[PDB]
Amino acid sequence: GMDYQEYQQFLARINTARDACVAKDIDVDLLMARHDYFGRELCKSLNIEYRNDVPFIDIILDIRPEVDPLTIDAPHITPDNYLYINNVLYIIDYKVSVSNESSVITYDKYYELTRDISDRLSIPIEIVIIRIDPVSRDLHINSDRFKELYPTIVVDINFNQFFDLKQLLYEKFGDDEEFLLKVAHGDFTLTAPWCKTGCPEFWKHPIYKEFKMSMPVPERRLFEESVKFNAYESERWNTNLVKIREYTKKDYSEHISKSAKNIFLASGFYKQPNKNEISEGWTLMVERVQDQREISKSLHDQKPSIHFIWGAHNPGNSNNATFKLILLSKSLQSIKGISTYTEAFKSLGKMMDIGDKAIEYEEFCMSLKSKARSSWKQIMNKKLEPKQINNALVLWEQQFMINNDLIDKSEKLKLFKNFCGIGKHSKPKILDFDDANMYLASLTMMEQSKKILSKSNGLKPDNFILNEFGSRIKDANKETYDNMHKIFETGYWQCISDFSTLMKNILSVSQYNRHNTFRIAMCANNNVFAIVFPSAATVVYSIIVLHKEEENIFNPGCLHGTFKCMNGYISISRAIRLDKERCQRIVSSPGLFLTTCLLFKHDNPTLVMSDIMNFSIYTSLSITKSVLSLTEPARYMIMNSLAISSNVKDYIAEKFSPYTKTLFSVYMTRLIKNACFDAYDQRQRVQLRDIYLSDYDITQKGIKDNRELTSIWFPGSVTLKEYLTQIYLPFYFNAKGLHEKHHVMVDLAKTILEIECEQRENIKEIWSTNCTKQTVNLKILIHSLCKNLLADTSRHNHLRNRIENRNNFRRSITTISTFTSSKSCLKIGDFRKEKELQSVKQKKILEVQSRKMRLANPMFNYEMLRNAMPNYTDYISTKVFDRLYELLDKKVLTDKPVIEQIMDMMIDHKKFYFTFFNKGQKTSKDREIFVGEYEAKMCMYAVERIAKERCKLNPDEMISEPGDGKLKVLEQKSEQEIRFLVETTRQKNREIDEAIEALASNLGKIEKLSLGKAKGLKMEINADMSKWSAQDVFYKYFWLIALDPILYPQEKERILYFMCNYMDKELILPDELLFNLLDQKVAYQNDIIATMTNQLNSNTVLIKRNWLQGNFNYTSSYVHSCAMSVYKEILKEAITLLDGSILVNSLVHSDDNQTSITIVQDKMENDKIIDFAMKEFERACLTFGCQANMKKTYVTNCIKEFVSLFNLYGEPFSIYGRFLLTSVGDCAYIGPYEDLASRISSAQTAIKHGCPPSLAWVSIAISHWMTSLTYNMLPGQSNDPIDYFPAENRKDIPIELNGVLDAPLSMISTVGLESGNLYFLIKLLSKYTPVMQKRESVVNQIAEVKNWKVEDLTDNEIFRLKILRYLVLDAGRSILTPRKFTTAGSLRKLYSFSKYQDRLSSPGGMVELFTYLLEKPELLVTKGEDMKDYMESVIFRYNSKRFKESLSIQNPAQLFIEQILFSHKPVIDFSGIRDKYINLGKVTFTEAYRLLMRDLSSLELTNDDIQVIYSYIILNDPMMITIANTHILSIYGSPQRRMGMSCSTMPEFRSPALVLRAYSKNNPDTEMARDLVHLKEFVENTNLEEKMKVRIAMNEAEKGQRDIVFELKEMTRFYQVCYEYVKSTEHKIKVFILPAKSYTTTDFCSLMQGNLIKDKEWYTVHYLKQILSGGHKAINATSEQNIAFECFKLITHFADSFIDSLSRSAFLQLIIDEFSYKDVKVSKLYDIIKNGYNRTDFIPLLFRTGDLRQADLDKYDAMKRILIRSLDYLNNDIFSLSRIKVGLDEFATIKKAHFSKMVSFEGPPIKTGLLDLTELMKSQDLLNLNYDNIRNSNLISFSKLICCEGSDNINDGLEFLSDDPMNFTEGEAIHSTPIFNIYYSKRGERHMTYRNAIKLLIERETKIFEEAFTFSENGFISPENLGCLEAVVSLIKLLKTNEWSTVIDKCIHICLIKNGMDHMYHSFDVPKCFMGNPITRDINWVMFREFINSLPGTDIPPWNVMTENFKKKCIALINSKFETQRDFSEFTKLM
RNA sequence: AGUAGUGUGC
Ligand SMILES: [Zn+2]
Repeated sequence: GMDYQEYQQFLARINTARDACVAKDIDVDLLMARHDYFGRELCKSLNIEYRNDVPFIDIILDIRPEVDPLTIDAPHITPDNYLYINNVLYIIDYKVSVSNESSVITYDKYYELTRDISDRLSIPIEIVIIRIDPVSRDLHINSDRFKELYPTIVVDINFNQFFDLKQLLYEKFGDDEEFLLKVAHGDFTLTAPWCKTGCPEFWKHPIYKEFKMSMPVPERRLFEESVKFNAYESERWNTNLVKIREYTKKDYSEHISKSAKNIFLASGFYKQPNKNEISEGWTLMVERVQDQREISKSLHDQKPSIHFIWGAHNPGNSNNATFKLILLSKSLQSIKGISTYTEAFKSLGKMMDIGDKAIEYEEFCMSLKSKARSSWKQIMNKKLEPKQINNALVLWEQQFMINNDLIDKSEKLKLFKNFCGIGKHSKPKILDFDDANMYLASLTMMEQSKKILSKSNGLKPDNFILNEFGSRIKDANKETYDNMHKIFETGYWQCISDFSTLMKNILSVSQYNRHNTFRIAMCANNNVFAIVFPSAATVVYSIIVLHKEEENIFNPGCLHGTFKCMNGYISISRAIRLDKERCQRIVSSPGLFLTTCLLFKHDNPTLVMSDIMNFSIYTSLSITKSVLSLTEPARYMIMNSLAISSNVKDYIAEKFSPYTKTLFSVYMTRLIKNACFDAYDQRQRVQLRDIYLSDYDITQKGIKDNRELTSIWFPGSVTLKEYLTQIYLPFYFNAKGLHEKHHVMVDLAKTILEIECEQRENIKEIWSTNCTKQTVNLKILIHSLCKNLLADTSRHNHLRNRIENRNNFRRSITTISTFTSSKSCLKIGDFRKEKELQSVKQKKILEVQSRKMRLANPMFNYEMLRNAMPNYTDYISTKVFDRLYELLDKKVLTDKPVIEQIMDMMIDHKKFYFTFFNKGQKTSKDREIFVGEYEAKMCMYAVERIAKERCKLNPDEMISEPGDGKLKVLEQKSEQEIRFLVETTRQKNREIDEAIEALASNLGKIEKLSLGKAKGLKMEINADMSKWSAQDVFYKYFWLIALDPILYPQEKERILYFMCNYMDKELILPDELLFNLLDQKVAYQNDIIATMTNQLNSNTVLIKRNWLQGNFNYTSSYVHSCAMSVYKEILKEAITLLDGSILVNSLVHSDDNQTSITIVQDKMENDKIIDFAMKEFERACLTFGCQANMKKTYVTNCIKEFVSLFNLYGEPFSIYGRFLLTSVGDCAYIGPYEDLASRISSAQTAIKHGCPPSLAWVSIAISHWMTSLTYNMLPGQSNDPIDYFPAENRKDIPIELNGVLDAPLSMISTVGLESGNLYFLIKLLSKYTPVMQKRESVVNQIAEVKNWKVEDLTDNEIFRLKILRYLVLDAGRSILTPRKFTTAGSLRKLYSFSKYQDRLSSPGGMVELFTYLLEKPELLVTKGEDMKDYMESVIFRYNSKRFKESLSIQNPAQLFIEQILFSHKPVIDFSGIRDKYINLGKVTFTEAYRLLMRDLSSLELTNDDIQVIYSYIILNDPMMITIANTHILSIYGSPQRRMGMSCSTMPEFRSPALVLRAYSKNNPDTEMARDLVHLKEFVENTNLEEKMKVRIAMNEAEKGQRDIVFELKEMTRFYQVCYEYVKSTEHKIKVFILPAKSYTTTDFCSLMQGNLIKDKEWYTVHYLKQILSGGHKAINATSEQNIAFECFKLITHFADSFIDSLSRSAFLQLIIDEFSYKDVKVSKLYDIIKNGYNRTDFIPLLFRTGDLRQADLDKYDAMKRILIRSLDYLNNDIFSLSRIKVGLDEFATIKKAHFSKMVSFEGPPIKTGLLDLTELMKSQDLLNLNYDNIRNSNLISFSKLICCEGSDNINDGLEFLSDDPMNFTEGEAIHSTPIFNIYYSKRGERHMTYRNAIKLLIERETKIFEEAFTFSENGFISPENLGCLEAVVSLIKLLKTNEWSTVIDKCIHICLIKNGMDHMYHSFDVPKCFMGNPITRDINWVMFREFINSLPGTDIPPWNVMTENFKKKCIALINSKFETQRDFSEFTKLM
C-alpha cells in the first residue's frame, strides 16, 4: 500500500520522543504524509502530472506568458495541481478528511480570489477540490464540469496502514493531557440545553434520602456539588470532574497498590479441572437429581426417543393409493390375538373397507376434490355427507366415519379414554442414568437401530438434492458427494425421509379431521402408514406398519405392540399427541439430519459414517425437552474440563441437571459424562502452529490441526476445530418454543420474586471495602468513573453534539423508529368494563363449540379474578405506533423536540409499571423479556442513548460494534498480543541467547544460563457474568449521571428523578399466570408468589435493585468498562514490580466478557501469576457490584469465547454449522422466491463465518428442497414446471417461476438469487460476441448486444429474455405468489383502529382523507415529519387489508399447511401479470403456467428489448457491473492449502422523506435543492413522470367519472419507486473469513473468488483489465497503464532475481521487443511508461535502455544535484535492472510486484546453452524466492527448462542464472507457556545463490532418476544399457507426445548431458534390432511391444507409479495403432 | 397414551 521507508522512520520517532510538543509535530507530519499519498496515486488515476504547493501567478504563465506577472493582478493562493482544457482553468487542492466542512471553507476562499483575474483575462477558472473519506473511501468533488470529464476514477487507496502509526502515537502520549490539548476542533463546544427548569422533587425523594444514608458526609456534599456544576459556566469543562478525581486519589492509589502487591501473596493453587474434581461434582449431582426428581429404573416409564416406527417396504405388493387403503383395511381386520385395544383396532379396519366397490372410491373422492378445487374460498353453507361403501362411510379421500354400531360401547371407550387419553383427568419421572442395566438397555436400543438402519434401501440413491445439486457438490469436494450417497443408500435416510413425507401428510389430513372421523395418512413406503384419531392445536396420531417378518421393525420407544395378521405382521404405535409447531420441524428433519451428518463426517476419515447417522436421527427428530438439558450444559461442561483455570465441580454439582425422560437421553448423558474426562487428558494434546511472521499481519497463524483428540458422540479421532464444533454445535440441534407457557410464566415470576425477597431481607448495605455480594467500593467507583469520563470527553469534544444528531434528539418523536414501530406496549388505567365483555364472549364460544361436539361422538374467568383480588392495578396490551397516536390525539405528545418532551415526562411520570412475556428459546433455561409503559420507553431512550455514543468512544465496549464485526476485533487484539509476546521476548533474551550459540564445546554449561531468563505468558479469561441485572447495585449508576460533563444541572436533576422512580417500580404479574393460581387445588408449601402478593391480594410486586433485564445495557457496559479499566491499572502496576512488560486487552458486552492478559516475566514462576490474575479478576468485578460466574468462566492459552464468536491463536473461527441448520423452517411462507430469499440468505451467512463450499451448496440444495416441498414444485409433484415451459432442466427455468439457482457460489455469496439471473446474461456475453472485445471489459461486450441477430437464439434463450424485460424489470422480484382469504381478526385493544371505524362510518370523511393525501403524496410511502401528517398516515394505513393483518400473528406451522392445501386451488390472480403485457378471477398454479405461455408467445423480442435488460440490471448497478467483470476477467492461479485464515471487511460499490415533499411542490425548505436535480434526471430518463400521468388520464375515459381509488394507487407506486432511489441503504458491517487480509475491493474480489471453488485448495486470482467500472458513460485508458507498471515491475525483478548479473541488459532488450504481457506488446507498455508523467518510478529501467534524461532525476530529487555521467560512472559495478546508485549510498527503487503474474507473458523461446528462460517465466515451482524450497524441489518441475540443441557440461550451461545470494526462512521458539515457533525471512550468506540451488537439486534428484532407470547392474554407462535407454527414448518420439513420456525424455536428456554423453543422445534413432531394413524405414511394433514387456521396472519413489503408467500407456497406445475397426464393405471392394 | 412438570396444565 504505502512506502515502507517512511513507515519505519515515523515508528522510531514515536519511541524517540518523550515530550508532548515533539509528539504533536509527528501527528502534523503524518497528515502531510497522507495528503501527498492520496495526490500521488490520484494524479496517475487522472493521467495528469503531479505538482505540490505551486503558486497561482506561475500557473497562468504556463498558459499565457505574454503579459508579465507584475502588471496583471493574480490572486496569491497555493493550489496543489492545475489543468487547462476547453478554455477553462481547473484548480486542484486535494485533502483527506471525514467531513466536507474543511472543503467548503477552502472552496469559497478559492472561488472569491480567482474572480480577480477571471474577468481580467476573460477566461473562467473553476475550483475542483477532491476529498476522500479516510475509512469508508468515497470520492466527493464539488466541480460539476469535472464530473462530465472523468466518468470513473480508480481509487484503491489504503489508509489502514496510516492508522497503525496513529495507534502507536496515541498509546504512549495518549495518557498525558499535554498532548490531548494540541488535538482540538474547538477545544470543547457544548450545544443547546434539552431543558429550561430543574427538578425540586428529586432532592425530596426518599430514594435520594436512602442514597445519602449509606454514603459518607464528605461524599454527600460532593454529590450536591457535582449535580449543580455547569460545564459551560466555569473556564474549563473538567473543573468538577478533576476536582472530585483528586479527592478520592488517596484511597485509589492505595487500593491499586493493595491488589497489585498480592502477586507475591499468591501460590500455584487455582481451581484447575482434574479427573477426581469432575467425579466428585457428578456424585453430588446424582444426590441432587435423586431428590429433586422421581428416579425410576423401570423400562415402561420411558418416553419415545423418536415418535415413529419404521419397517421395511414390500415391493411384491402394489405401490398405489386405492390398493394400500384396502390393504391396511384387511390388515387391520386380520389382526389376531387378545390385548387391551385388540377388538378396537379390528373394527377401525372394518370401518375403512371398500373391497368390491374400489372404483366408487376413485370417483366419489375425485368429485369432492374437484368441488373444492373450483373455488378460491372454502365451500361454505353446503353440507358434506358420506357414502356407505361395504362397511365404511367414506367422507373424503382417506377420511372415514366412526360407526357406533361397528364398535362395542366398551371397546370404543377403551380406545379413547385409555389409548387416545380423551377424558383421563408429584415429582417429574426420569430414568436412572447411573444404572449400568439402564445404560445397557439404552445402548441395546442403539445397537438395535444400527442393526436395522445400516441395511441399504436397495432403491436408486437419486433424490432432488442429488439429482439437481449433486453436480455442483461433487466439483466442490468429491468426498462429500460420496458421503451424501453413503447416507441416501442407507436405511437411515429412507427412515427419516418417509417420517418427513408421512408427517407432511399427517398434518395435511389433521387440518380437516373432525370429532366423528379417523383419517389415514400414507407415505412413499407401501408398508408404513399413520392413523390420525379425532383431536379434542393438537395432532393425535399412531404409526401403523406392515413389516416383513416379526421384529423387522425399528422401535425407539414409540411402539405400543406388534401383532400377527392373516398374511404378515402389523405393528401399531402408542397414540402420540404432538402440536403442529413440533410436527413442522419433523417434516424439515431430513434437511437438519443431512447437514448434521455431512458436517460431522466432513474431511475426517477416522469417523464411522453408520455411527454418525445412528446418533443423528436421535438428535434431528428429538422433539422432547429431555435432550436440551444435555446439549446446552455440555458446551460449558467440556470447555471447562479442558481449560487451564475453571471451576467444573461447582458447575456439574449445581448448574448440570439431567431430565433423562426418554431412552436416547440416558445413552447421550453417559456420552457427555465420558467426554468430560477425555478432555482433561487431551489438554496438552493441543499444538500451536508455526507462525510465519514477516511484518504487517501473518500467514500460517492459529492452532495446529492434528487428529490426536477423541470424538464425543461417536467413535474415532478428531481435530481441535472439529472437537470445538462437536462441543458447541450440539446446542443448535435444540428446538425453539418447546417450553409450555403455562409453566414458564410461573418459573420466571418465581425467580424475580425470589431475588427481590433476597434483597428485601438480606442485602441492606450498598457500599463496602472487603468486597461482598451486591456491594460497590464507593470511593474506588467515583475515582474510576471520573478518570474514564475525562478520557471519553478529551478524545471527542462535540460529544453532546454527536448524541443530538445520531439519535435524533432534536427532531419530533414521530421521526424515530423505536417510538413509531409496531411493537408490544403496556397501557395502565381501568379497562374492567371492556376486559369483562371481551372475556364472556369467548366463555359462550366455549359452549358453542361444546354443543356441536355432544351431537357427533358424546365423549366430552376475569370476573372471578377482579372479585377475589382487591389491590388489582388494571392494565392492557397495545401497540407502540398506536400509543403514540393515542397520546397525540389526547394531546400530551406534540411536535416539540423528543428530548424536550422526554425531560418533562421524566418529572411528569412518577410510578413505573412493567410486565414480562417469555421468549421460550432453544435453551433449556428459559429467558424473560420485560416490556412496560411508552412513557418509560421515552425516559430510558435518553439515558441509554447518551451512554451509547459514550460507550462507542471506548474501544473496549463491543455492543457499539453492530453485526459480526466483533470477530475481526477479537483477531486484531489477539494478533497485537502474539506480536508483542514475540517483540518483548527478543528484547530481553537477546543478551542471554548470544552466549548460547557462542559455546554450542560443552552443552552442560548452556542449560544453567538458559533456565535463568524471561518467560512469556498469554491467557484469555473467557468470562460470563452471573445475574448482570438482578444481583447488581443500581445506586452506582446515579454517580455516572452526576459526574457527567456534557449534561446540564437542570437535566441532571430530572434524569436522576426518573431513576429515583425506577427504584419504586412495580411488576404486573400477567393475567395468564394469575389464572393458573386462581384455581387453587391445595396451595404450594412455601408459596413465594403468594408471600410477595399477601396470599394473592395485589397483581403487582415492587422491584428495587433489580433494574429490569436489557433496559440499561450500555449504561452497565460503561461501568463494566470502568471496572476492567481498574483491572488493567491493577496488573500494569503489578508487572512493574517483577520488572518486565504486560499487555491487557478487555472486550466488554453487558454480561459476556473476554479479557486477554500477555505478560513477559523475569522473577517468579508462570503458575503463580495465573492464580494472581483470577484473584484480582473477581476483586475488580465485585468492587463495582458485578459478580463473575466462576462456574461458566474458563481460561485458555489460545481459545477466545466472546458472544459465541470464536478466535483461536489469531485464526478466527465461528461454528459455520449453526447457520446451515436455519435453512429448514425459517420463512413466512409467502411465495416460492419469497421463501428461498431468506433460506439462501442463511447459506450466504455461513460463508461469512468460514464454511466450506461443498457444505454451503448442501444448504442451497435443502433450501430449494423445502421451498419446492411447500408449494408442490418438486420433480414429479403437481405444480412441476419443466413440461409446462420450454427448457432442458430447472437450471434454465427462471428462479421467479421456481427452478434452481444456476450461478457460481462466489456470486451467490455476494448478491444471491438475482445472481441466477445475472449468470444467464454473462453466458450470452461469452457466446454471442466476436474474438475482439470479448477479452476486454464487460461494458464493451454490452455495446455489441445491439449488433446481434434475434433469429440466432433458441426456444429457451428467447423464453428468459421475454420475462426478464416485460415482467422482471419492474413490479424481492416475484411473479407467482398465492393470495389468501384471511380475516382482519380482533383489533379492539387499539385506539388508532377505532378512529378508522369512525372515519369509515361517517359519510364524506373517508374521501376527505384521500383528497388531502393527493395534495401531500409524501405521506403515502413515509410517515409524517409533523403531528397531523404522522397521525392521518396511521389511519390511511388501515386502507390496506395486509397492514390490518400485519398487526396479528399467524403460526408458521398453520401457514405451512395452508400453502400445501391451497396449491391445487385458484390462488394466483393473473390480473396483475397480464396488466404488464396489456400495458377472470384467481388462477390455479397449473393454469398459471398455461395462461403465461398464451400471453408470452404473443410478445415480441427485438435487438432493443435485450439492450434494456443489459442497461437496467448490469449498467445501472455499479456492483452488478463489477461482479460480471470479476467472472469474465477471472484468471485462477496457484492452488494452495488454507494455512492462515484472516478476517476481512466487505468493500463499497457506491435527505429521505423531506425530498419527496420538495418534489410534490418544486420549492423545498440549499443542499436538499441540489438533491432534487439528480432526482429530476432519474424520472425524465426513465420517463415515468408522463407514463404514470397517461395511465391515469386514459383510465378516467375508460371507467367514466372520477375514481379516487386509481387516482391514489397509481400515484403511490410512483412515490414508492422514488423511495428506493431517494432514501439510500446503510452499508452495514459484513465480515468474511478469507485466506488473507482484504484491504481494498480488488484484493477482496480475488480472495473471495478463490475461497469458494475447492474445499482442499484455495486459489489466488488475476484479472486482464480493471474490474472496477462505474457505468456506461465511462467506456480502458486507466485499465491499460497499470498493466505497463505490473509488467516492467515483474520483468525488472525477474531479471535481477534469477537471470545472471553479467547478461541482464541483453535479456531485457530481447524481452521488450518480441514479447507481450496480458495480450499487450511490452514495447507499447514501455512507450506508455516513457510517455507517462511518473518515469521517476522506473529510473533504473530507463537508464539501462538509455531513455533517462536530467528532467526525470531533477523531478525524482524534488519528490524526496545529479548528472547522467555520474550515474554512468557510479553504476559500472552494480548489475541489476531493479536498482541503480543515484548518489554515494542512495539506490533507485523499481517497487517489487508479486511473482504469480509471470504466467501472463507470451513470447518466442530464448535458449541459453540448455535453459529456456521463457519456460522459467512460465514455470510455477522454480519461481519461489526461498533457497531451501528450490534446493529441495523435484526433477519433474525442472525437466520443463531444457532444450540444449546438443549442449555439453551442464555445469557450464547454468552460467545464465543469478550468482547472487537468496532469502531463506528461519524459525525460533518464543519461550511462552503456549510454546510456538516464529518463522521469518533472512538474507542467507553467499554460497546460497540461485545456481547452487539448481545444481544441488539436479545432483540430488538425478541420482534418484539414474538408479530407477538402470534396468541392469551397471548404471547409466555400458552400451548394453545405453541401447535399452535408446530403445526406451525411441518409442517416446514414435507414439503420441502426451505429458508423461516427454518428462522421461527430458529427464534422460538431463542425466545424459550431466555424464558428458550429449554427443550421441540427439543421434539416437530406432536401433537395427527393431528396424528390419535400415533404408526401408519399417518398424517391428511386435518386437517394440515385446521390448516394453521385457523391461523389468523399479518400485522406488517417486518414479514407481510414473514408469508403471508410462509403460501401460505406451503398450495400450502401440496396440491401438494396429486395432483399426475397418468397414464391413471396405475390404469387399478392394479384392 | 403423549406433551409439559421438585407449581398443581393440555
Ligand atoms: Zn542435450
